[PDB]
Amino acid sequence: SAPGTLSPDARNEKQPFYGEHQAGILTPQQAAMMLVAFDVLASDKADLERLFRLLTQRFAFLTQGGAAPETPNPRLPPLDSGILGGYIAPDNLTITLSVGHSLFDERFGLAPQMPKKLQKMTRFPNDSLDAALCHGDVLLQICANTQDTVIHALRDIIKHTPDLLSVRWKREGFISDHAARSKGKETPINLLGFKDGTANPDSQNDKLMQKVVWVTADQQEPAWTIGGSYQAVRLIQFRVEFWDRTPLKEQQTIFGRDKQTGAPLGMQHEHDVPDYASDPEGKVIALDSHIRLANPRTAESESSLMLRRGYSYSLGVTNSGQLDMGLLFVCYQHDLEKGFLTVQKRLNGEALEEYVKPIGGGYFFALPGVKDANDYFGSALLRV
Amino acid sequence: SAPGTLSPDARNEKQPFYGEHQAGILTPQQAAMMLVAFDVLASDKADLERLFRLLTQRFAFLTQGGAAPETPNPRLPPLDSGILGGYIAPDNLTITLSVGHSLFDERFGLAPQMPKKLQKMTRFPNDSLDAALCHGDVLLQICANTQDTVIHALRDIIKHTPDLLSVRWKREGFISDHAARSKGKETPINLLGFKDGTANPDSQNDKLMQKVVWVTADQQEPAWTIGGSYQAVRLIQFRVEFWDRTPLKEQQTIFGRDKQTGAPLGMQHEHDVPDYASDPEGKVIALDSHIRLANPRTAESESSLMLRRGYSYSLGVTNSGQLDMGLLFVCYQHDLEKGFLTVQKRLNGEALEEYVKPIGGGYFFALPGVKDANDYFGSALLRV
Ligand SMILES: C=CC1=C(C)c2cc3[nH]c(cc4nc(cc5[nH]c(cc1n2)c(C)c5C=C)C(C)=C4CCC(=O)O)c(CCC(=O)O)c3C
Ligand SMILES: C=CC1=C(C)c2cc3[nH]c(cc4nc(cc5[nH]c(cc1n2)c(C)c5C=C)C(C)=C4CCC(=O)O)c(CCC(=O)O)c3C
Repeated sequence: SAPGTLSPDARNEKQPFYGEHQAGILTPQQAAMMLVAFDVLASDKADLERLFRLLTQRFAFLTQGGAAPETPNPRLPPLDSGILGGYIAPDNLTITLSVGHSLFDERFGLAPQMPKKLQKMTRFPNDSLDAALCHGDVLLQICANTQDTVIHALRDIIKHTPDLLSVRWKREGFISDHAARSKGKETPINLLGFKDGTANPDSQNDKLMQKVVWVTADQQEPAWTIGGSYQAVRLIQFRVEFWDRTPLKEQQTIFGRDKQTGAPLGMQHEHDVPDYASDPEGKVIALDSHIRLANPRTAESESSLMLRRGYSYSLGVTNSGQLDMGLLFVCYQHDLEKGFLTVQKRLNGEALEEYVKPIGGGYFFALPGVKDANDYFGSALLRV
Repeated sequence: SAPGTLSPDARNEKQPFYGEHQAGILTPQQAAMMLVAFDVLASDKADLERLFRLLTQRFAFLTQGGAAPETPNPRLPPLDSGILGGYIAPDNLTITLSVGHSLFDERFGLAPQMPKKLQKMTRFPNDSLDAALCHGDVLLQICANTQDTVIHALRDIIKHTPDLLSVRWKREGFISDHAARSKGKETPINLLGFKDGTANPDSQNDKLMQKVVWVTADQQEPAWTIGGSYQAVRLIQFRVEFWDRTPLKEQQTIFGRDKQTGAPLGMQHEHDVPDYASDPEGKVIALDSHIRLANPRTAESESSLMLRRGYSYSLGVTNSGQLDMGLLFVCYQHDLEKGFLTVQKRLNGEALEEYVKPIGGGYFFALPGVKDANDYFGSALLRV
């Protein structure tokens, strides 16, 4: 049921930017999203500092809204792109900034300060990673009720960083409109026609999130990272035509769930947790299945939970002529190897692989929240 | 302005599939669009008819809505993709079938029935056309309140035609959210921050549309074309970053209109018609400006009429590193030569070319309407 969904009709609804934590992690999913990675063009630590301050300014403004910055002298470029009209509605916009492995190289001398488990994403067996769609110094996750707002945000940012950022890759996604407008009641349905994110940790549970998502002082981590979160992002293609030609029974054996209800097979309700003990040969829920491999339920690596916050995407055609569509997968963890790396390892060889093809994304660390208007992104990181 | 807009929240809204004309032409603009071109895999006229009859039935079902076709034998593929859940809501869906020049080749014996002005699109001076994004035997223009309904319909059509259609190219589009909710009280804003649609002819105006948009009996066309319409589709990239860093005065000089109000420069209202004769030097509205070149409004310029129904698009990043965003331009006209072909010939060398780049699209003839449940696409074209 977590993190929930937020209604696309709330043009004046605001999400808090300032906080202990960044919005857009625990925040219920907005209808539209953009994942955009950048290469940082900062000369030195001081320039990186200038960028993060500037990002703070822009994010505070856009996420809360206000009248479009007008342009008193027409010899100058417009201060706003104008694609939203004369007023910049906040439209439930959240902007979540996160940093890549590559940012702690020799450029800004932040190597000693790198998060412990942060690393460059390397391939898993079913992957066909496209280098054009991988990594980046920073990633921005931009969510709002509407695609218009999201894009307006991207362009405000670009207009403000021409010598600080260069767009690396970018993908836009959505969640199924029904589940978006039902407001947390209903799970988003993916483009394979199955419900996505049923088994998520209660995101309203501020105490479980401290265990699952947030970095806490107890972990073998650099002090600045506290209140942040390891972010794993995977760009996943679906073989859609082929899928729709595949028996429903087979579709259900692959996921291990009923397609209409989202309940594990042989159980009644969507959120029913199975006992795999009773099904040693996986006659009901295959040992193959997506749900089953995703957790042996051994208790010791139930400690391996993660919050998932994915989005459908639909683009054009693939290089081979098939429909280019699937999943923008995003999950947040207190620990990257304990989270995503453990689970995907666990999932290698799953029957779903015949139908999905990971092609991009990477690992990033989502910074601590900006506490208020005198704080900024990486204020903790750049000090120390 | 015309043709108006429809709000994206209305899942139980219906557009009439059947009638004298196809919907998705005069219909006010829904918030989401897909243009998808197919190659035809039918080998003879018999199979073409089989396809045309089959698209009639699929389109009638999708556009009116209904419970998803249940799959009683799950050893078969699901009869529905399930990405909409149990109910296929109408969601203002319209699906408009058009046929390309190539359909009228030696395959189907249709060469003598070809629309007088139908031709393969060939480049204009500023084009950078991509083979992969051009032409097609048939084009579908699939519009609805939501992206979900549009994709669902595509996948339904694909599932049912594996021996008859192969996807050629596909782009998804959208119109600006604020204007989505105004229901026509606002013209859509394009991704350059300017209003797109202002001077469109009155789409509710019955008699005007008979002159401007529909093929009628007085024009020298094959009978089967009556009530159909010529359709030009241009896939157009915007150089968005360069634009956003261009002076407002020059942005406004290039269009010939005030960005904030949309009014022709030197006038106060959006729909004001400028009289160019009072400004022969073009000191108020530039001579190479989009409004002036397109629309001199002279003697021979009352026949160049077309109806524009364009959508914004945003994908990822071009090979060269720029945001891939632009316009899915579609227009309708009673005669392609007198409409689009004349108008673009006038636009050649306009100042806006620096900022836009046609890369795909095509010319197609949108069929006459399916009269009722006993009629089918192409009945009159396939008859004698
Ligand atoms: C390959 C394409 C993928 C699809 C179509 C997908 C979607 C799903 N993921 C699900 C559950 C899940 N998938 C999971 C691991 C992952 N799955 C991933 C990739 C995909 N994830 C990635 C990447 C994962 C992380 C490593 C986990 C951990 C669950 C939670 C279910 C459980 O048993 O706790 C479910 C079923 C509903 C639910 O939440 O139980 C769907 C439909
Ligand atoms: C090149 C990229 C294009 C952009 C940025 C564009 C956008 C616009 N097109 C406009 C009008 C128009 N554009 C028009 C022909 C075309 N326009 C085309 C492509 C574009 N059209 C193509 C291709 C055309 C076919 C020849 C016409 C005919 C009008 C209506 C004349 C007018 O008053 O602007 C207007 C002015 C307000 C309005 O909607 O009347 C904008 C902002």
